[PDB]
Amino acid sequence: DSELARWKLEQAEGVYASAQREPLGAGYVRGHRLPEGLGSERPFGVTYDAR
Amino acid sequence: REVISIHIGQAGIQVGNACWELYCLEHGIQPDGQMPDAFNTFFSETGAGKHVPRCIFLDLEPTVVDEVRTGTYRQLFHPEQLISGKEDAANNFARGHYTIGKEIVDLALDRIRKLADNCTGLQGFLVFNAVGGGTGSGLGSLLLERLSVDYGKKSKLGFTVYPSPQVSTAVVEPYNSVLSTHSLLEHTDVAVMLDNEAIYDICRRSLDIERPTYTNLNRLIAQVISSLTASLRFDGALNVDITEFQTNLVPYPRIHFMLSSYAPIISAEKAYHEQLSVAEITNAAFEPASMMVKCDPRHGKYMACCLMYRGDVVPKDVNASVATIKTKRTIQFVDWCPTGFKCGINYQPPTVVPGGDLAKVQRAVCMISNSTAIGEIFSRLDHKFDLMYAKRAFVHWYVGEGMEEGEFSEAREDLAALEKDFEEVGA
Amino acid sequence: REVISIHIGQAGIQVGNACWELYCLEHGIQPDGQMPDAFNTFFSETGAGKHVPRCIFLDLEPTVVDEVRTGTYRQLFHPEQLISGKEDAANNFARGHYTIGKEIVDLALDRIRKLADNCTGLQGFLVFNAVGGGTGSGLGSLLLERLSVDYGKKSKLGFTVYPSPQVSTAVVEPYNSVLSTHSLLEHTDVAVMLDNEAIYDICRRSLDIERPTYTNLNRLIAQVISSLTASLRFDGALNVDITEFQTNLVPYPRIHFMLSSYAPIISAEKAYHEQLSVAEITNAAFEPASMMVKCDPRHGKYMACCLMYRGDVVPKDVNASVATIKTKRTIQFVDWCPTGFKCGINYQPPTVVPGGDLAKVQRAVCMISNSTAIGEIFSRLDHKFDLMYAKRAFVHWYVGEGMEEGEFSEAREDLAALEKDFEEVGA
Amino acid sequence: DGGPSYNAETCMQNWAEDRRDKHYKSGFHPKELRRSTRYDSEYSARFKPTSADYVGRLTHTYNTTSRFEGLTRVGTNGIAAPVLPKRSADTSGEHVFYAKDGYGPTPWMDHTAPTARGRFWVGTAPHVAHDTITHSTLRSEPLEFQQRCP
Amino acid sequence: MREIVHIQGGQCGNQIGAKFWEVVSDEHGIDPTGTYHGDSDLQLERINVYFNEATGGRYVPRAILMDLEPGTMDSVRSGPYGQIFRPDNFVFGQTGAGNNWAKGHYTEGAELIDSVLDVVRKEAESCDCLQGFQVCHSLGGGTGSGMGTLLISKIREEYPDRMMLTFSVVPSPKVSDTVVEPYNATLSVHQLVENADECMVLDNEALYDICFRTLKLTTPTFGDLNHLISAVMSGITCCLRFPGQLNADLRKLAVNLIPFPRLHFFMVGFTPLTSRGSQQYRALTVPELTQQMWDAKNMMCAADPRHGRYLTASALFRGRMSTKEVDEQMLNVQNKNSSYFVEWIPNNVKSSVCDIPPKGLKMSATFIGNSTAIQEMFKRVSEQFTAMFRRKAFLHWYTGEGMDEMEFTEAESNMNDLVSEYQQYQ
Amino acid sequence: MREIVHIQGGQCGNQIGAKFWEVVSDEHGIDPTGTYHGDSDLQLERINVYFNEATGGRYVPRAILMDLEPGTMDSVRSGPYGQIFRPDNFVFGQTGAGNNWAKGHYTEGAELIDSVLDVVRKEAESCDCLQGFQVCHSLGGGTGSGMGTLLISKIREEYPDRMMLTFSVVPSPKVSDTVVEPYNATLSVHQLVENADECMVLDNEALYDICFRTLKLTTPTFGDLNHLISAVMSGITCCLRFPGQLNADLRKLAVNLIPFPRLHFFMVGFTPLTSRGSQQYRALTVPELTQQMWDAKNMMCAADPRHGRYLTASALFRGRMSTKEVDEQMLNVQNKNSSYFVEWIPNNVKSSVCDIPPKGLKMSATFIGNSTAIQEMFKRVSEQFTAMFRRKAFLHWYTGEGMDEMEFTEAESNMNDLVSEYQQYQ
Ligand SMILES: Nc1nc2c(ncn2[C@@H]2O[C@H](COP(=O)(O)OP(=O)(O)OP(=O)(O)O)[C@@H](O)[C@H]2O)c(=O)[nH]1
Ligand SMILES: Nc1nc2c(ncn2[C@@H]2O[C@H](COP(=O)(O)OP(=O)(O)OP(=O)(O)O)[C@@H](O)[C@H]2O)c(=O)[nH]1
Ligand SMILES: Nc1nc2c(ncn2[C@@H]2O[C@H](COP(=O)(O)OP(=O)(O)O)[C@@H](O)[C@H]2O)c(=O)[nH]1
Ligand SMILES: Nc1nc2c(ncn2[C@@H]2O[C@H](COP(=O)(O)OP(=O)(O)O)[C@@H](O)[C@H]2O)c(=O)[nH]1
Ligand SMILES: [Mg+2]
Ligand SMILES: [Mg+2]
Repeated sequence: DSELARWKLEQAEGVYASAQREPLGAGYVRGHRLPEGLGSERPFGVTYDAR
Repeated sequence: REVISIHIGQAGIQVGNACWELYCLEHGIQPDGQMPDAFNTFFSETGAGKHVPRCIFLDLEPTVVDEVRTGTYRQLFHPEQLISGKEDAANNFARGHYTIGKEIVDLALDRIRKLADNCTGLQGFLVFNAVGGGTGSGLGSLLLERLSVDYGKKSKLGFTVYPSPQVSTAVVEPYNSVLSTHSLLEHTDVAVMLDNEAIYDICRRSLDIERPTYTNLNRLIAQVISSLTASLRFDGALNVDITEFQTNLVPYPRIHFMLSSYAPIISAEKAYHEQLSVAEITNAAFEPASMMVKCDPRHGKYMACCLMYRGDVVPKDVNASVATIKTKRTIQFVDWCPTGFKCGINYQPPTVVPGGDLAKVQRAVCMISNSTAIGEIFSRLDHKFDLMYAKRAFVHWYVGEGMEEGEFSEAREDLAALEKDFEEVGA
Repeated sequence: REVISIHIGQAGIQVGNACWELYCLEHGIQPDGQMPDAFNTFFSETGAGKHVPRCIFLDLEPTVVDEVRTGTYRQLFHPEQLISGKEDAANNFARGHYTIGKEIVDLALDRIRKLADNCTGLQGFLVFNAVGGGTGSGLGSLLLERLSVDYGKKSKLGFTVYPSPQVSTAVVEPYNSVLSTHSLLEHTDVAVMLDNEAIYDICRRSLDIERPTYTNLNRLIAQVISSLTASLRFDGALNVDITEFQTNLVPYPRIHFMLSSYAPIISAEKAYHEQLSVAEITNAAFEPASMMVKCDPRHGKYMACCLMYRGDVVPKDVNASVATIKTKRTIQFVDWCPTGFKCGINYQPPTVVPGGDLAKVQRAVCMISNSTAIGEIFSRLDHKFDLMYAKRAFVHWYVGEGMEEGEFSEAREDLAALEKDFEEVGA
Repeated sequence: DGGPSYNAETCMQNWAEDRRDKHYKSGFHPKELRRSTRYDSEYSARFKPTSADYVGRLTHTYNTTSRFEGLTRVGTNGIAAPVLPKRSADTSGEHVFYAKDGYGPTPWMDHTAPTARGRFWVGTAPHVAHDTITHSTLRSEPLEFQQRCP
Repeated sequence: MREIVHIQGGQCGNQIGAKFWEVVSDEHGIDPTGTYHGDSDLQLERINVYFNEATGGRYVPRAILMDLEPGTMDSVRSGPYGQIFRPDNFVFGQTGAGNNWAKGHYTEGAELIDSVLDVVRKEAESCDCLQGFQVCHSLGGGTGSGMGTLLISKIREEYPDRMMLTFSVVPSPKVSDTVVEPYNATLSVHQLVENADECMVLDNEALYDICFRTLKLTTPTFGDLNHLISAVMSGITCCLRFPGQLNADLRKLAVNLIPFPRLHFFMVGFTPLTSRGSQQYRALTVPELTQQMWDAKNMMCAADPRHGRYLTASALFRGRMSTKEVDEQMLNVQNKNSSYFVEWIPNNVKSSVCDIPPKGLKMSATFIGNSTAIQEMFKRVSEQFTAMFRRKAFLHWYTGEGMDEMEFTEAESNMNDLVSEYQQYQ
Repeated sequence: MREIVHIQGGQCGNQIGAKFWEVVSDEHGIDPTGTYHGDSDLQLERINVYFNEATGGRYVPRAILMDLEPGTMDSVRSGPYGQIFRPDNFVFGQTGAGNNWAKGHYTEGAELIDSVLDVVRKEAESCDCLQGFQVCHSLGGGTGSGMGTLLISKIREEYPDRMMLTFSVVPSPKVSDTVVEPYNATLSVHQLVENADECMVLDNEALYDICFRTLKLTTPTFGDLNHLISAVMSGITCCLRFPGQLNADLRKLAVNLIPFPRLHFFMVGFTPLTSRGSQQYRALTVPELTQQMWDAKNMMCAADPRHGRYLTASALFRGRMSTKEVDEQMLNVQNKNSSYFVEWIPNNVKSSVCDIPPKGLKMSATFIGNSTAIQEMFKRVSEQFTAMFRRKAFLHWYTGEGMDEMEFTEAESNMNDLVSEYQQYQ
């Protein structure tokens, strides 16, 4: 019962495969590199202006 | 154009509690309640620069309610509007409809009255409840009854959460469901079913979140509700208000049960790869792999479908895709409705919640349809109701509370009458 | 040619507070008294470079008076032109007519005596008062009495504020209005009624100011007064002086009561919107949506009319418009007066006040007419006066102040005589 | 009835109107600024203030005033003792004229925007104190309450 | 200019007066030291109504404090805003009456009231044009009721032309402190109906459930009640103190609300009164203030007004508003629940507006209703009074001091006929 | 001299009207502020047909908006040439019909139409000599069709001697928005066949085809389709606003196109329409206009004219053209495809020439053909109507408001008899 030990346990067992494939809320990450703009500034998908 | 939203039960107030986080994010309101016209359908400006929602969370157990009262949105909700009883109905329809409702519904309704009097151009009501529980089922039905005798003419959108066929967390929910429908028939104008297993399979398949808690479910349900009211909140190229579903989706005064669907439910990595266009999300909104109710529409025939489009959508290609759908022969319509569709287009794209798993996409589709698979669902609940009732199991709690066998038999034959109505209509 | 104006009561001097703002703005007089011959009928040119008005404000409570003394117009008004008693009359005709009048009225008249001495070509007096109160009613009537004793033959234009039928602020205003009318009959040479419900409906309907205060009322009433003294002030194609209302609109010595009207009451946006022409404003000056007194001339018969025109008005189209009015039959005249109109034209257009709600108009119409719907007014007021008098309510205030039952009885039967009068003349 | 009452820390017996009072201090930091595992309600863990800038405003106000406003009243256990009224005339706090101080970040003052200074559908603090209607109209400023609303 | 002289009687009157001078001093922006610290010059022009200049902007009130026990004098000069009361205004007996009307009216009055008449005269002729007197006292007590009633009598015999407003708290059977509360209440009421011009009937029962239901307070100490009553008194007198769109002094209110000389017992209410939590959410519109004014649960008396008819009513509004919305609101409330008003009087609602909101609020209102539901309150007192007299109980504490039985029988008669005439107009 | 007032209903009508007033304004050279900025004199001389000078050359359109939702009003006020409108003619309800013909014709119309009649009255007697009325609406929606057609009936009962042009969008099965399109279109057609003088039927299907093939645009937003219909409406009312060598007024076109009082549904087309890539490769001659004009893919209805015959036809030419070239082109077209024209009427084409082209173009033309192929549209709607009505789908939201079954049976009767008489005259 301490933040530190509680965090070190997860830092240790992050090497597990299930620990990376079942992040309780996050979901599987795949570790893919994105082109720095599609996450926040630009939205995904093809874009043709309507307005 | 203003609409108020009431939340009954432990499930309903957790859902709308995800909804209001989404609404404040869509309108740029930080949770303390001040801005740094479009909002006026939900938040009424009052006090000092405060946009306080047109909503009442009401429930009997104070655990989740005061949880809200201490949470991040302490300053948002008007304190009086969160009604909280002292003790639960405890998954007992009779207890929530006769014992405890008799003290709570009058306070709830005469709050509702002064909210409607602050309101000016009230469109309608929309309720949030799960019919499996005790409070959301019992006093929810009692609340809808007294609201119908109060206004009657005003449209009431009921977003209910039905119990899944195999995945289930209670034992008496067949009793609660049957008794809840018996009033949901003749009080709600438009009732949308959303069970939990369908959302579970969606979160597993598309969103590839494999240990989904209730928030992920509530998060994307809030996305659906926000999507079908964005026409009221924001100006679109082709807008439809809350009165349209009343006319265009309910061919008969007792057939009002609507499957929901949403697309694209897509994560960040699956977005960078799929090309998001209109024709394929229109396709994606139609397979049972992306419906919010675990049912098989291939065994049923559609009555009328409605398609909300949000974001960057032009009317050309939506008309094209709908043409392709009507020319496909895998899915089929009834012989009554050659014009089996109703489209809608809005300009503002769906927003992202930080911490949520949905990426920012240019466009989205919310399908709300009407079919006969719902008639299959009610028979499914009817069978498992009859099995438990054959042995008179669990009945003594209702009888001990004050109910009897008359309404059990008559609610049973009421669902049998609904079944015969669906089988008569489908032909 | 000069005219001095007196303001009595709490209403009188607030109307003057807006009226004299209009005069300063129309003649380009700075609020500190000096310009950066047409003004000579209102502002005497003292010394060198200073104009100081021919007016008296008076009241018994010093609050609103020294509010004037400390407002924007400190240097403009003579220090002693504004008269102020020590303690209020407090909604009591007897108190305002017998106790406090006996010491304020003598200082008032030996003050206007030297105002008239500085004046040379006096037209007459025009008064501003309300009858619902005590100060306006009591010593307003007491002053009018001693005015009629001193000069008499000089005209007395009376713009009085009667109590509205439904909208009311006081309780004893029927008693005070009756007792004031009993002297307003044989003292004022001609009187213009001003209710408040009529003007509230005007600002609500035409100007669309949803929540109006008194200052909007005072502002457009000042616009009316300016529109009927514009003839003395400025040169027009056909100017009519103050002695014309005496002659052209009073057919009998005890029928002098006139409904007033004004057009166009239009905000800043509907101005660019509408093509202002003389035909439609001469039409709009007749429907009761534009009358300053809440009554319906449909039920009555006109006796005489008078029409002031300001701005770009040629006699051609005003003649054509009144021709269309005489040939219409929705409104009707008495048969014992065929030529029921008087015209009057002045060249200068009505000016606007910064922050005001009226727009710069090319031409405007001020209609003042006589009818028998005023006979309907007095009956409707007399009915509710008898209601209170049957039970002798509130009487002990007046009797303890010095009066008795006789004045109540005689004012009651006088209004009865005026009733018989109006019904006899109207048929 | 007059029976004994639980403390304001316990969520019962009109706790809400009390927690939301101006002279009430809690021995622990508010949930929005908490940070760890161990006693996170499910709702609280998933629902956090989305905007870091909003968190910044929140923390500035909380730290400058409410974090160390009072500490003597805090007991050994961390549960603040209720102020005990002494003298017949002693008043706990202002209840009637609640908006004694206007226009600021904290909840007890109004949160009004600088453009919507005084309007009809919105106001809880005096726009201007000691300004007469007739004064203002003579100065020709338009009456603030008459401005329209959608 | 127009002068109000304030008089406080007994323990209740002294503490209530203390909070009264706290609110008025705040509204004129004067510090508890006695020096002006405001900004707008709207305030300085009307402090002569309530204060007098001493030396270098030092303004001291025109108040007379009256009692028999030094406990109240220390409670006056200990609490805040105690440094401003003139030491000569503390006329002060020494024995203490303690719930005995005969002590309040014959023994202690006989040597205390001559000295209060000295200071009241000195403070009355020190100003020029009196508006009248304003007295706050109690009826269940002895030194308040007896001394106050005897002074009200004496000053009405000297100055018959000035106004007289009295804030009197009456006893109620649910919150009932003393035992001889009916013996004192009846004799005070018997005197007030002839000598007091108009009365504002208060009580503690109405004040307690207001602080429970509306303000939702937990420990409503006496300070909060005195603060409520203080708010009412300030709302009454706002018109003499500040300019407005329609000013209405006290005599203006008396003639609009008193149709018959004996028919002058009002019930009072104040708005707004919001929960501590709700405050921020509540908005401030004239309909929102009206729905709280005409609510029965916002009266400061123990009289459900819907048990009788309203005869007349008055509303005093403060703040920059629109008169049309004000008037049409009074018209709507007069036409919807039309049966609750008398028939032979149309337009029963007097209104007034001032343009100065109270410090800390944007827009306030004060209600003064002359209803006929007051008779049921006096009946609930007279029925108890006629209980004890039947057994001549506690009478010796009265007959042994000068009073006879005929005073009590006269009290029954006057109480019975005034409730008779109120029932007559019902 | 001859006057045309404009009435817009529903969302589709309002946005079409907005683009239409943009087109007319730019043709007459007035900016959105309402001031004149053109160059030639031929512009001002006929603007009294559409405008009223307000004050100092500020022209406002003679138009009346009409709807039930503020959303459309926000859109028309926000766009360019939105401030030019008439703030009093924004006669506008607040509840909302919601695609319910009974709600547009029985409940909301019952209290909103008296107001729009007042407005359209004031606008009619404002002018000297009316020519006709011009209504833009659709036949699918509720607040456009129902209220619009009730306005049509009330107007025809008031002014029976004036013309009436109605631009109506009909529903197509492939582009079908709502579900009660047959229930609205059938009832509206039933009203128009008796009340309206002639109707220019439109549909989004043919417009999408036109912007696909000929225009070759990428994304045809609603602004583009409305721009097309606006160019058509400018073309039909050009002969009044501009001099020509052979003028054709509105009634003149009516009498030449309507041989029988119930045969008044017109398919309309506009020329030229060419992609900006292929604009350089084409010439602008009379035969080049004609070959595009009589092209079946250039009609603005989903009705193949080669599936039927033309009863009559008309072509309005604009620009400095040769009259001899025009009639010989019409003669050759009539002689070549002699089977597509009716037998018992010679000279089946009326022609007119105006001397003013649209801005930016050299020469233009507008085609209004009264062909019998419109029965295919009515048959296609009627079969959907029968299919739904046989088993009473969606009938209670109409029945529960006041409508009976007899109205639906009558509507089927009238549609069936008009399609049979089209079949008769074919
Ligand atoms: N979608 C969704 N459903 C929920 C959630 N929480 C509870 N439910 C559903 O609610 C149903 C039972 O009712 P509850 O909401 O838990 O409780 P209740 O309706 O208030 O009835 P009581 O327990 O007697 O108070 C279960 O079948 C759950 O599926 C949630 O967070 N999201
Ligand atoms: N239209 C309008 N009416 C006013 C104005 N001021 C006062 N009144 C009216 O005057 C009537 C009563 O008289 P008051 O002006 O209030 O007071 P008074 O006539 O001086 O009598 P006292 O109060 O005794 O001084 C009320 O009904 C008000 O409506 C004003 O500025 N404009
Ligand atoms: N509202 C209020 N009531 C009070 C206060 N002080 C005393 N009382 C009431 O006064 C009543 C008795 O009056 P009392 O003090 O005996 O009067 P006195 O002895 O003549 O001065 C009791 O019922 C108390 O409730 C106070 O500060 N506020
Ligand atoms: N050309 C065009 N058609 C439109 C537009 N908006 C809607 N429509 C068509 O109008 C039909 C329905 O009309 P609707 O707007 O519902 O009428 P209303 O609801 O009564 O106002 C649909 O078939 C749409 O295709 C538009 O901007 N332009
Ligand atoms: Mg529950
Ligand atoms: Mg006055």
